[PDB]
Amino acid sequence: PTINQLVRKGREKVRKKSKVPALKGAPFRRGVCTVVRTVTPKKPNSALRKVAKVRLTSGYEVTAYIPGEGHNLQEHSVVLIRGGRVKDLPGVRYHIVRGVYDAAGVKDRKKSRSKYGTKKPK
Amino acid sequence: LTDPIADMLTRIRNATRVYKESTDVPASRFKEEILRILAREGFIKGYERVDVDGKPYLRVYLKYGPRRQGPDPRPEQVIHHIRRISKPGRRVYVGVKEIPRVRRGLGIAILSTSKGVLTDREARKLGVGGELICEVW
Amino acid sequence: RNLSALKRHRQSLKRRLRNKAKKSAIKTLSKKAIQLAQEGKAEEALKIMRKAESLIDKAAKGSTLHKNAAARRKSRLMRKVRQLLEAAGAPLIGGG
Amino acid sequence: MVKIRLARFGSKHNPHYRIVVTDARRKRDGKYIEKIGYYDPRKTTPDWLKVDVERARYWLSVGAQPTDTARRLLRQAGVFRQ
Amino acid sequence: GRYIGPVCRLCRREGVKLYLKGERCYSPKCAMERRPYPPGQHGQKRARRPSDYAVRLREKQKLRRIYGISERQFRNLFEEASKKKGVTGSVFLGLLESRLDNVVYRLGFAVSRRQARQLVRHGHITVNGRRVDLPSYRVRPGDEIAVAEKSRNLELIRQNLEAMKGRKVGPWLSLDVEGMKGKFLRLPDREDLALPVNEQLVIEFYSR
Amino acid sequence: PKKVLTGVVVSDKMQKTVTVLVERQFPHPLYGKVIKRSKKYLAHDPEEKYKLGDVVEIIESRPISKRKRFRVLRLVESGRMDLVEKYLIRRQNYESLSK
RNA sequence: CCGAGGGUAGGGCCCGUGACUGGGGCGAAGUCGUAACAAGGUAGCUGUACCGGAAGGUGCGGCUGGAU
RNA sequence: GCUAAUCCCCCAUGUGGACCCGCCCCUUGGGGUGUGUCCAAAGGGCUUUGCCCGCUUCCGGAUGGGCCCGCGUCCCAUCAGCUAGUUGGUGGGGUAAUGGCCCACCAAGGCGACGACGGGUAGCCGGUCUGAGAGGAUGGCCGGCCACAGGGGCACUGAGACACGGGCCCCACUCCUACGGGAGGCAGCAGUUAGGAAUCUUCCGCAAUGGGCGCAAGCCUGACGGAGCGACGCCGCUUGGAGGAAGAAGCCCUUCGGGGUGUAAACUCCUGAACCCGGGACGAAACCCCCGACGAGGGGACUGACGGUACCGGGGUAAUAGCGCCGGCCAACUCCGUGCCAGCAGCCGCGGUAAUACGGAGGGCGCGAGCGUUACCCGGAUUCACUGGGCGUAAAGGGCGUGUAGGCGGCCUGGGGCGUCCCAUGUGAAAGACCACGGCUCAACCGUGGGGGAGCGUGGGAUACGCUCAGGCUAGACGG
Ligand code: SF4
Ligand SMILES: [Mg+2]
Ligand SMILES: [Mg+2]
Ligand SMILES: [Mg+2]
Ligand SMILES: [Mg+2]
Ligand SMILES: [Mg+2]
Ligand SMILES: [Mg+2]
Ligand SMILES: [Mg+2]
Ligand SMILES: [Mg+2]
Ligand SMILES: [Mg+2]
Ligand SMILES: [Mg+2]
Ligand SMILES: [Mg+2]
Ligand SMILES: [Mg+2]
Ligand SMILES: [Mg+2]
Ligand SMILES: [Mg+2]
Ligand SMILES: [Mg+2]
Ligand SMILES: [Mg+2]
Ligand SMILES: [Mg+2]
Ligand SMILES: [Mg+2]
Ligand SMILES: [Mg+2]
Ligand SMILES: [Mg+2]
Ligand SMILES: [Mg+2]
Ligand SMILES: [Mg+2]
Ligand SMILES: [Mg+2]
Ligand SMILES: [Mg+2]
Ligand SMILES: [Mg+2]
Ligand SMILES: [Mg+2]
Ligand SMILES: [Mg+2]
Ligand SMILES: [Mg+2]
Ligand SMILES: [Mg+2]
Ligand SMILES: [Mg+2]
Ligand SMILES: [Mg+2]
Ligand SMILES: [Mg+2]
Ligand SMILES: [Mg+2]
Ligand SMILES: [Mg+2]
Ligand SMILES: [Mg+2]
Ligand SMILES: [Mg+2]
Ligand SMILES: [Mg+2]
Ligand SMILES: [Mg+2]
Ligand SMILES: [Mg+2]
Ligand SMILES: [Mg+2]
Ligand SMILES: [Mg+2]
Ligand SMILES: [Mg+2]
Ligand SMILES: [Mg+2]
Ligand SMILES: [Mg+2]
Ligand SMILES: [Mg+2]
Ligand SMILES: [Mg+2]
Ligand SMILES: [Mg+2]
Ligand SMILES: [Mg+2]
Ligand SMILES: [Mg+2]
Ligand SMILES: [Mg+2]
Ligand SMILES: [Mg+2]
Ligand SMILES: [Mg+2]
Ligand SMILES: [Mg+2]
Ligand SMILES: [Mg+2]
Ligand SMILES: [Mg+2]
Ligand SMILES: [Mg+2]
Ligand SMILES: [Mg+2]
Ligand SMILES: [Mg+2]
Ligand SMILES: [Mg+2]
Ligand SMILES: [Mg+2]
Ligand SMILES: [Mg+2]
Ligand SMILES: [Mg+2]
Ligand SMILES: [Mg+2]
Ligand SMILES: [Mg+2]
Ligand SMILES: [Mg+2]
Ligand SMILES: [Mg+2]
Ligand SMILES: [Mg+2]
Ligand SMILES: [Mg+2]
Ligand SMILES: [Mg+2]
Ligand SMILES: [Mg+2]
Ligand SMILES: [Mg+2]
Ligand SMILES: [Mg+2]
Ligand SMILES: [Mg+2]
Ligand SMILES: [Mg+2]
Ligand SMILES: [Mg+2]
Ligand SMILES: [Mg+2]
Ligand SMILES: [Mg+2]
Ligand SMILES: [Mg+2]
Ligand SMILES: [Mg+2]
Ligand SMILES: [Mg+2]
Ligand SMILES: [Mg+2]
Ligand SMILES: [Mg+2]
Ligand SMILES: [Mg+2]
Ligand SMILES: [Mg+2]
Ligand SMILES: [Mg+2]
Ligand SMILES: [Mg+2]
Ligand SMILES: [Mg+2]
Ligand SMILES: [Mg+2]
Ligand SMILES: [Mg+2]
Ligand SMILES: [Mg+2]
Ligand SMILES: [Mg+2]
Ligand SMILES: [Mg+2]
Ligand SMILES: [Mg+2]
Ligand SMILES: [Mg+2]
Ligand SMILES: [Mg+2]
Ligand SMILES: [Mg+2]
Ligand SMILES: [Mg+2]
Ligand SMILES: [Mg+2]
Ligand SMILES: [Mg+2]
Ligand SMILES: [Mg+2]
Ligand SMILES: [Mg+2]
Ligand SMILES: [Mg+2]
Ligand SMILES: [Mg+2]
Ligand SMILES: [Mg+2]
Ligand SMILES: [Mg+2]
Ligand SMILES: [Mg+2]
Ligand SMILES: [Mg+2]
Ligand SMILES: [Mg+2]
Ligand SMILES: [Mg+2]
Ligand SMILES: [Mg+2]
Ligand SMILES: [Mg+2]
Ligand SMILES: [Mg+2]
Ligand SMILES: [Mg+2]
Ligand SMILES: [Mg+2]
Ligand SMILES: [Mg+2]
Repeated sequence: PTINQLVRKGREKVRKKSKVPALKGAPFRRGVCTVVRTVTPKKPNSALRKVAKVRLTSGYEVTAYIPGEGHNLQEHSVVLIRGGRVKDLPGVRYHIVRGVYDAAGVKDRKKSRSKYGTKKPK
Repeated sequence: LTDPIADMLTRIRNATRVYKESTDVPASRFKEEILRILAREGFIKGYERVDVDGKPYLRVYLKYGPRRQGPDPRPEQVIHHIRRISKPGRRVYVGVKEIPRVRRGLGIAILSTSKGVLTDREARKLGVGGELICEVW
Repeated sequence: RNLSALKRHRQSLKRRLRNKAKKSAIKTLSKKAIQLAQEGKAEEALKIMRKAESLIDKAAKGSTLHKNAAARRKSRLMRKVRQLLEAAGAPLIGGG
Repeated sequence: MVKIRLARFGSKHNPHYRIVVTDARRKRDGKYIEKIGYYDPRKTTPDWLKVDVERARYWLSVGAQPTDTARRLLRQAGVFRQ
Repeated sequence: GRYIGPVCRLCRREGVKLYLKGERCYSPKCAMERRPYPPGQHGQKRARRPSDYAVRLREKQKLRRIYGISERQFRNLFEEASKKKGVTGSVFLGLLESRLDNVVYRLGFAVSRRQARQLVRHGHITVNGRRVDLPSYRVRPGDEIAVAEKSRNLELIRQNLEAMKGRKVGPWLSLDVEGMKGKFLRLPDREDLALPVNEQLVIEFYSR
Repeated sequence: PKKVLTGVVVSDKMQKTVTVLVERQFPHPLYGKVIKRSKKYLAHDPEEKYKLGDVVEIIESRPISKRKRFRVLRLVESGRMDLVEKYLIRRQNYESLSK
């Protein structure tokens, strides 16, 4: 545009839409599981991925992924959640943090234990 | 015609790009002082106040480098680059401390100060700023 | 549960009365001088206006009136009394 | 009242004062009117005290009141020596 | 803290002898003489063309591992040198060499910088008569690094100083042997320190 | 010092008060261009002697009314109904800007 | 007199929610046909209008970003 | 019902000050003078015809404020019209003082596309983070200003408050009670609870610095100086140093020859984090007292929470390592297990019986009392482009005129000097940032000194360019 148009209108600063609205500004949000079930993934992947619908303290109900091999989550399980989608489960925007509240860590895990919330084994 | 100063710089650019020996710009005292700088710094051979069908003009005599060898014989320009800085739609004025160095010294910035039209070196040697008219190399 | 603040309050109520009493009397005599001067009665107007002026400056002695406030009341008092008598004239006594 | 006193700067267990003039109602280390010296109670420098007496005597003139251990240090610089 | 594990694997990984042990670094049982290939299962397999990131990471890991310094302290020194007016490459090496634990090693009080650090950290060193047990101390020109006289009757420091008798130190140094004291002349140059390192490649690694 | 501004009187329909339109220029602080801006000052005319279209000077003054902090300093020029129309034409155009 | 507020009455804006309803996005492993891309088997697209289970068709006028 | 005073009041005195009116100077209510009128007070203690602490009136200073003005200060125009104390006038009231601040009357004004009004969000700045700069983001800690003190309203006292730990009232809530009635306000310091992903000791001392009161001694001070807990951040430090095999065992790989972990371990010598014992601060010398003179000056003394701490000396034990990652971007590869399953994933993508991509292992890479993850800000993003982008077919020319505001505008001369340029000068607090030096053994941290900037106020100067005013021209434009 001309310089006069810029004096008249300016340049538009565009805001960044959060990909984690349910957290409401927080790094984590506590919640309660409602549905604990498996969901199948989008093409071209095939699986039975473990998900929980979580009713949050931020006033939201959201689906969150349960990472690692095996879990112990059921209806009324109290979980903590963090940001992070599953490229491949549309709608899943968050992850349950293993080793917090009622989420058990992964049993027998050895590599990458801080994720998956597993204590060092003797 | 909204900007005779940029029209003249543009008359020169279109002319040098097709290696004409001279081109006529309609005359004015503020232009003479501008061409006065281009000749004294060697970007042009000079000029003379001529008259086209009864109207006062300026005939600007261009200079180029030596004929070149290879596929493209066209000689290198002496005025590689000339463009308007301050314009009717946006005036540009600098103080002496913020005058620029065109092309790391190898270029000239033409200014209009209240000591007349000067180069960036002349304006820095007189400690005055002004309107940054254009830049040449 | 207590304070020397209790002391400070009991004193503010005693000072409150002294301030209000003085300003009461000043107001009354000010308009009394003004009203007398309206029908002036110049000797009696200026007589009272002198008593209003004393109570004003006695107020501004302590923490009841400020200098400029006392000075302001005095000005408009004398300004009103003179320009009232001057509707009939002529001032017997002073000032001024 | 204007006062000449010691605004503590420095850091913990390392006090460094600026002998300073400010309104008495200021907080210790708040905006001061002007600085007229520094003070190092530990004496760990070739001049752990300094005083602009040309100014320190002016503030005493217009009625600044020095603190006790400020006057003690304004004395060691000779603002009182007649 | 500092690195503590095997130090020959460092040389073998960097493809260059880093003189990190003292006198076995000159024996024929130095690992570089016997196996001059990287450590681990695949050491003897044919290398692939390293990326420019690889090249620059390696040169930086060389210069670092040489001084046995943490990446944290290494990077702060580089950032100090980078602000400083003048050529950053020189100043970086200059600041590195100005570390007490490094000078103590240069003076031959210890065979290795590791040994120097356990010397300095144990107070067996003084600077201008002041006992200093800090490996990070920035020795300045005109200083004086002696052995703690209350340690001068110590086997290791004597045997070390014996082999330094008449031995040259860098131009930027001077060693009063027999008196167990040295002096920091000025901060050295790229010329004085021929390190098996193109330090310009370290400027480039940190500009990324 | 007391601020002094120049401008034209755009209304005088008030008792002892005239409205002085005052203009100023400055480079736009990001796009450089020189831009114009104007503002109206309620000016104390204690002699009702300044008239529509007069160019005057006003000087910052002890407050007179709610919006009056300037008295007229001196006349600068008279008969500038050309400037007064530019102000009026615009205000008239505002009716064509509604819904 | 003014006056916190309370009461009566009527407006304006915003948010949450609602039997039911409209279409949308995604899923993909289904049913129907095959509208577009080739002259895509009626050249295509288009504003509008009327119509048809659906893609879409037809009328009127326009474009070529249409093969031969 | 009694009584005291530095309590209140009355009278005198009037240096002086206050007000009215006149005159001079001045110029918004600044200074001066003339008549009249009006207004002062408080004593106490000593070493007692002299001191000190006080009290009264006035001028001045200094400091701290109030009020006013120019300029700057976020998102939505799917908020476009707003306004009756509204805008101005006169007169009054009110104040320390200007003002519709308040009131009465008079007039019909005031504001808005240069965004009024309305909706949303936000305490603002010094600075802070980022960035090549321009810019973007932010305002926690420290410093300055503002606002608030359960929600509201209000005034009183006072130099100053419409007062966090003062008063009155209304409301919401809570508690005590002898059931008649009463009380309360942690957004002070700790501490409890609730909420939350999440944020500390119901610690010590007034020794220092600072504040209030006091002639002084001194008293009070959750300001403060310190100690406590949290890897929350940065900085420093340790878990050892040297020697030590063509190279133990174990584990991994293997073409079964061998290769790897690996000088790594063991082992040898050497040093000696911790812990033990002895000594032990700086921070603190003023106020005070003596002489002098209660001054100048010189002497003398009391006093340390931290702390028996740092630190010094002597002794003295080899004395925690963990986390992420190894398809590509991106530095680090093999074996097994699994077989589109279980799983991984920031993007591209891995997995369907020989997976460097899943799970473990061996090995490797990267960091290290940390390492990762999640969230958010700036950068990479010249991807809102001022520096520094575009619109035939990629997203992008309004269907076409006409024209309002606005933006922009030909040749020559002169006047003014608005923009613009230069010089001087004031301001641009302190901290921070930056260069240097110095102090804690280094650093972090901190001290001392140095260099400026924009921006705005004032004074002086310049006139090419833009602007303005005046005169002239004909090349644009318009008419014949
Ligand atoms: S012995 Fe050789 S490989 Fe080992 S540390 Fe010394 S120089 Fe490096
Ligand atoms: Mg797949
Ligand atoms: Mg819940
Ligand atoms: Mg359960
Ligand atoms: Mg891991
Ligand atoms: Mg993984
Ligand atoms: Mg430009
Ligand atoms: Mg009391
Ligand atoms: Mg009465
Ligand atoms: Mg008084
Ligand atoms: Mg009062
Ligand atoms: Mg070497
Ligand atoms: Mg450099
Ligand atoms: Mg050498
Ligand atoms: Mg070397
Ligand atoms: Mg960089
Ligand atoms: Mg008025
Ligand atoms: Mg009401
Ligand atoms: Mg009501
Ligand atoms: Mg009520
Ligand atoms: Mg539905
Ligand atoms: Mg068809
Ligand atoms: Mg078909
Ligand atoms: Mg077809
Ligand atoms: Mg059709
Ligand atoms: Mg139908
Ligand atoms: Mg049908
Ligand atoms: Mg049909
Ligand atoms: Mg057709
Ligand atoms: Mg057509
Ligand atoms: Mg075609
Ligand atoms: Mg008297
Ligand atoms: Mg008035
Ligand atoms: Mg007041
Ligand atoms: Mg009002
Ligand atoms: Mg009225
Ligand atoms: Mg009316
Ligand atoms: Mg405006
Ligand atoms: Mg707008
Ligand atoms: Mg709000
Ligand atoms: Mg808010
Ligand atoms: Mg950039
Ligand atoms: Mg903010
Ligand atoms: Mg914050
Ligand atoms: Mg703050
Ligand atoms: Mg409130
Ligand atoms: Mg309140
Ligand atoms: Mg509360
Ligand atoms: Mg309340
Ligand atoms: Mg208040
Ligand atoms: Mg209070
Ligand atoms: Mg309180
Ligand atoms: Mg209160
Ligand atoms: Mg009770
Ligand atoms: Mg009780
Ligand atoms: Mg009872
Ligand atoms: Mg009661
Ligand atoms: Mg309580
Ligand atoms: Mg609290
Ligand atoms: Mg607490
Ligand atoms: Mg809690
Ligand atoms: Mg909770
Ligand atoms: Mg604390
Ligand atoms: Mg104290
Ligand atoms: Mg004290
Ligand atoms: Mg006292
Ligand atoms: Mg006592
Ligand atoms: Mg107390
Ligand atoms: Mg206490
Ligand atoms: Mg504290
Ligand atoms: Mg401590
Ligand atoms: Mg720590
Ligand atoms: Mg071997
Ligand atoms: Mg083996
Ligand atoms: Mg073997
Ligand atoms: Mg060893
Ligand atoms: Mg020993
Ligand atoms: Mg001491
Ligand atoms: Mg003395
Ligand atoms: Mg004491
Ligand atoms: Mg001891
Ligand atoms: Mg010892
Ligand atoms: Mg020993
Ligand atoms: Mg060992
Ligand atoms: Mg990693
Ligand atoms: Mg693959
Ligand atoms: Mg990387
Ligand atoms: Mg690689
Ligand atoms: Mg299986
Ligand atoms: Mg396969
Ligand atoms: Mg396999
Ligand atoms: Mg991977
Ligand atoms: Mg694997
Ligand atoms: Mg560390
Ligand atoms: Mg971290
Ligand atoms: Mg970004
Ligand atoms: Mg950008
Ligand atoms: Mg641009
Ligand atoms: Mg583009
Ligand atoms: Mg298109
Ligand atoms: Mg068109
Ligand atoms: Mg249209
Ligand atoms: Mg022009
Ligand atoms: Mg124009
Ligand atoms: Mg001129
Ligand atoms: Mg001119
Ligand atoms: Mg000018
Ligand atoms: Mg300046
Ligand atoms: Mg500063
Ligand atoms: Mg130092
Ligand atoms: Mg400084
Ligand atoms: Mg700068
Ligand atoms: Mg100027
Ligand atoms: Mg003309
Ligand atoms: Mg013509
Ligand atoms: Mg014609």
